[PDB]
Amino acid sequence: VSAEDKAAAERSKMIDKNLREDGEKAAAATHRLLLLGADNSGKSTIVKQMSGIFETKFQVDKVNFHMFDVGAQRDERRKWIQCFNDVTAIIFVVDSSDYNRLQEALNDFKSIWNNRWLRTISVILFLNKQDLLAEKVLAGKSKIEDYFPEFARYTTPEDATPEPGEDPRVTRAKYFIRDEFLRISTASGDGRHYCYPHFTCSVDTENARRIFNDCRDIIQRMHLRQYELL
Amino acid sequence: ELDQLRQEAEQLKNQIRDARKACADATLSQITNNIDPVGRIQMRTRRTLRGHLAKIYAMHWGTDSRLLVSASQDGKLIIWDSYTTNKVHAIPLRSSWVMTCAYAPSGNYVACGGLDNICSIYNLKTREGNVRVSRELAGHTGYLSCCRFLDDNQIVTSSGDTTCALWDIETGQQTTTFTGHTGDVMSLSLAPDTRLFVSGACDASAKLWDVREGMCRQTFTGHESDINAICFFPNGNAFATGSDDATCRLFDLRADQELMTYSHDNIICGITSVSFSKSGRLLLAGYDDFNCNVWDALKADRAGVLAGHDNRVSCLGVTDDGMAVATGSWDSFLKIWN
Amino acid sequence: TASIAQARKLVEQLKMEANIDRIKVSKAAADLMAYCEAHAKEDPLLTPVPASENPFR
Amino acid sequence: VRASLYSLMVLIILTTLVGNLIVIVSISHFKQLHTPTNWLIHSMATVDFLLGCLVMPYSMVRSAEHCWYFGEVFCKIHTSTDIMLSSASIFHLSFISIDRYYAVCDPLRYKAKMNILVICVMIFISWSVPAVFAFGMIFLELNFKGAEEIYYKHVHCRGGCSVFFSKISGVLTFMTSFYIPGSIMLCVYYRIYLIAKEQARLISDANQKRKAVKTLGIVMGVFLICWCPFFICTVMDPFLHYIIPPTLNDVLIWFGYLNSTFNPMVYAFFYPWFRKALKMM
Amino acid sequence: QVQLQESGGGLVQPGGSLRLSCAASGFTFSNYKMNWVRQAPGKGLEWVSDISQSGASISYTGSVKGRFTISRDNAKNTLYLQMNSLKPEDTAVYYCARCPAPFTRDCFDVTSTTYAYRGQGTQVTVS
Ligand SMILES: CCN(CC)C(=O)[C@@H]1C=C2c3cccc4[nH]cc(c34)C[C@H]2N(C)C1
Repeated sequence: VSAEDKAAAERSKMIDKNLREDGEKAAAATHRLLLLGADNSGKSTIVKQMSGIFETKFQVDKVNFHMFDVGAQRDERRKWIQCFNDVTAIIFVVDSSDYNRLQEALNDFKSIWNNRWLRTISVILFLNKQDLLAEKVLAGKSKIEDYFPEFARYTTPEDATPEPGEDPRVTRAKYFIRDEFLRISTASGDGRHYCYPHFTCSVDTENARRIFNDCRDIIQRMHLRQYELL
Repeated sequence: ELDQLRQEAEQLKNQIRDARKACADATLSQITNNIDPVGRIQMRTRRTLRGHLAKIYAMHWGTDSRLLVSASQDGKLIIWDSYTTNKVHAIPLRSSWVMTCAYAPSGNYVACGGLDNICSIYNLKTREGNVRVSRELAGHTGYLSCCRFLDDNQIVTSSGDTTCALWDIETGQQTTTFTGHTGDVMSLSLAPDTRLFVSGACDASAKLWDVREGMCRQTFTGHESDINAICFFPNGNAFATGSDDATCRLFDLRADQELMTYSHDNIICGITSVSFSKSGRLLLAGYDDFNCNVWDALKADRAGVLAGHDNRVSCLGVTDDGMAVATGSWDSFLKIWN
Repeated sequence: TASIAQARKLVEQLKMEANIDRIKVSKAAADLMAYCEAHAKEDPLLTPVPASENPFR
Repeated sequence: VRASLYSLMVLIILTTLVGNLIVIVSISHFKQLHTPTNWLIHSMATVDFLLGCLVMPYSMVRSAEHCWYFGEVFCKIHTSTDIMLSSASIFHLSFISIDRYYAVCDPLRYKAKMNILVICVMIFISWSVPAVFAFGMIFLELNFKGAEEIYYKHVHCRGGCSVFFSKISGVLTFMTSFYIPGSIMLCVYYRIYLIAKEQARLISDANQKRKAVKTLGIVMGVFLICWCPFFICTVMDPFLHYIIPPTLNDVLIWFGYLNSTFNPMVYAFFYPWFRKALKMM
Repeated sequence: QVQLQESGGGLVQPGGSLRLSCAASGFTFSNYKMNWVRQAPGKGLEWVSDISQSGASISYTGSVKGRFTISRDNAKNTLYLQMNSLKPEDTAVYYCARCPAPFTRDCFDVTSTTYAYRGQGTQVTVS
């Protein structure tokens, strides 16, 4: 050996220990999320939370969540979406009132679900703009049946849980959108990931709690599958 | 009107195709049919560099053929010494979404870029002995995919802004901007003389750019799917390209068209990295089906497999002296093969 | 004046690509073969090197 | 017939050694197999390996011959080491069950709660506590305090060197090495089963709009079938005025050894990741 | 070299029937999930229909459900969109676009503004 060789070995050991310590420090109880959606969707206002990629750090119960809103990029997303195949979930945001772009929301979610690298990643679907959707349905100026002919043959699910002071038409419409997304998620779903739907308004503050609970379910199911219990 | 211009462009493409077909005398596959093959090539993992806690997205060998720069999504840019498996450096990256990294030909600088649209250049040889960022090269609209060093002061970056750029490291501005790609430029490789460089994009076309002129010298269109990796031949008169359609394709600059297609029925998984050997006889391609296939660049027949990576292989580089082939996959391990 | 600008830029680039001295594909293949044959001995991967000269024991 | 029983016991100890050695070398060789749970499984396999290389090969000689050939102080050491390593194995089973319980019922704070420090604490307690209780109850005669008088008849009637539990040591050992570790392994492998059943029900019902049983049954049944007969007979041995035959006791202690035989095949070979690691080896 | 030139279209009276045809060159037509997209005047591109590589799967936009029929010819390397019983809103530029990668069930950038793999666009007008 030599003095230079010993110094190199000591430097390597110090670097390795520093890297290991920093990794276990910054990776414990810290989950990363991909906040994805459209401009009309309220993805910038999903979580109440009291230059090429945005960032949002929030915690619920001693668990830190990071959301990466990739906004300063070109509309083509088939390439930089492969960098997010390690997140615990994808915060998909959809504007339920805009039926015009609802179909592109549907097929964007379909592409996210069926992506080769995002197959394991489970989507936490957030159907935002519920106030707008309810106002549209109640007013009746906009018709959902023209933009989705299969709505006529649709009846609200038996196990639906609507708010007591809500209109059956609005409940039927919002659950129709939810079923559309869930059918897309369950048709080709391999069972390694699940879609967790939710109904979000612009004033809801428990979105952090909803994300926490669904990520808890995601990690619990991942652990059960890992241990051969599911 | 625009129909006259469209028709003129169509005639130009037609006559370019006719000229290419006329120049197409005989295929390289026919030329190499006489020579004996390379034979089975077995490469064993001499060294297994561990220390990355997450997926390794890119690497680049040094000119000295000893020090390689590795990048991961954890947020660390670890510089290794393949001879002794010694982490000579470990830079805390500001952005963890780095897609590319490079090592300077002089060995004094290291660059990295990703979804932050910024090429961060790190000064290895500092007076204080600590690594500090030398410049925040901003000016790209999309994510950087592959950046290469011309000198200690000139760097070329391929971004998903459908534009390659030439920067001045001292001034940090756009010395020369290359435009013309319809799709996101995913990788570029520099010619041995550094006068030219080709780039692969998400429009299934690879183009040759003149660094001094700043204009696209010629365009190569033979891919049926997105191009991900590109590397010059040791001549500098040819290059190879990878693509999602699992087909490697070798183009010749002077011939202005492809030569052979390195494809097989079994391979269906896309290509993530392409690199030639020192002599160019071996075309090593890193597929995303968890291993790599060494291709006989002359016979166009597979002549080896580099298996041993658990996850998708993302980067693959060959030393300048051609004494090693360090692969880096998504299983957080960077393996040197020889 | 955007579509016409793109079209004229495209036709100018096509002209600049067309007015080149395209060599024969047989000649290019011969050059590549000659280089591969000439430097076939400086390739440690193609021709395995003894472990004594192999830095990566 | 004795020779045939011996071949069978040789097969048992060989299976113990092979399985546990494979588990320990795999865990210590693959750096991907370096999770805290994997370290706990490695410690379990080390416990079982020592058991099978220290107390099984001589319990085999005792059994089928009913004559301890190796002395008296070595017999005391043998009994002490048997109780320590078996209690250590059962403690390791309980701690792996607790690790699974935390990983399932607290999936977010798992790498935080069950860190390498807590895993090392668990390994240390499952090694030190069993050891100290065992070589104690044996080398300070805490088990003979209840009835050395019965022991006098017992030692003579034993006409050899089998363990003795007067009235309380059998109950204490039963409630220290089996019941308390067993109740914890049943109060977490049943709570988990309820959650793993609910997940398998919601997933199945959502698709329309069982594997947990099998896995928890094998995990909580191998342990039970291998240990509970021996422990219930041993705790009832102070009562019934010691009516158990010695050969039945040998069969029961060998079932206890079969628990350590089957521990690797239940905790490592059963899961796909460790099988993939073995294939890579 | 990858030109998805499409034919057909033009001007038809409302309620008529136009049959768009697409010519695919330079790639294995049986490997890519083909799509049809329209661009209304002064509007973004709107995905119309989608047919799988084998043709077993199929899907349509709700606005054209039952009025458009999509068909592919793997041997002929041609993709068709049977537009019958048209409506005034059908006036748009139709592009024959394929999904970027073969053997994939996802299609990310088909509706992008400057997608690489699409035709120039056959104008369809109804009045
Ligand atoms: C035939 C006589 N021998 C051998 C000397 C025994 O009974 C051993 C004594 C044991 C024993 C006592 C008290 C508490 C315990 N926990 C775990 C065991 C245990 C193991 C158990 N082994 C298996 C048999």
